[PDB]
Amino acid sequence: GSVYPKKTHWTAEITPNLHGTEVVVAGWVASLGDYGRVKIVKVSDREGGAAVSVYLEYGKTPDHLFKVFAELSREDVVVIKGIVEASKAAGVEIFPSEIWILNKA
Amino acid sequence: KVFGRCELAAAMKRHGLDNYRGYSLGNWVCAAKFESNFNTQATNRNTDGSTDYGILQINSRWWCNDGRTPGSRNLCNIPCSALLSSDITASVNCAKKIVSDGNGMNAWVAWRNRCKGTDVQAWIRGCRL
Repeated sequence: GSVYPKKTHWTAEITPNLHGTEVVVAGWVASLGDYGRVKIVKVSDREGGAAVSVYLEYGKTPDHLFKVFAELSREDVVVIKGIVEASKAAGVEIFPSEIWILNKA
Repeated sequence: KVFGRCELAAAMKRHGLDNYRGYSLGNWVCAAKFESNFNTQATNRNTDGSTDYGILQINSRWWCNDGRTPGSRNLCNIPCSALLSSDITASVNCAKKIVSDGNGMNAWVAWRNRCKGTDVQAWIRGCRL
């Protein structure tokens, strides 16, 4: 049986030196971006704090996660599990395996 | 129209893309290379019913209107067919909005996958600008 995971990291703890680490973040949707093949949800857990980027990319991100993305609104309360990926530009983002909506705004 | 590399670099500089939102000219040339292969007429249908249009492959869900995409927002306030002209004005204007949306050039998957973190200035090296 499925159960939403326990938060492992505050959004401010998501740093480039966590590249390759599986994390669970929890908070609210700060913003949404839909550019077609790339979609981005930003999650915050403090006011005036980080807004960590969670990216979805067609052909790489599981298609069921795009269905969850379509349900998302700003201020929704979410739990996201994924792998931290440090920016190639060298700042940080999350490649999700799970997106849970705990409540809609 | 299929632009050559340095031809596009000059056009993009003229249209004010160099350092727009902190992105040097090479980023934009590299993005166009891997999004459209420098082809202004490039169009590609996605599985979600949306289509990507032109030199910078702008998507029909949020950004341009192609009259066939459900949930069209048309934030660039432009027909998608206008993004297929040999003149890049319309694509540049819409690209400027897209890159200002809060995620910088991460809006372009080809830029993320082929340009981001590489020596992008190589794409404008040797060009008369």
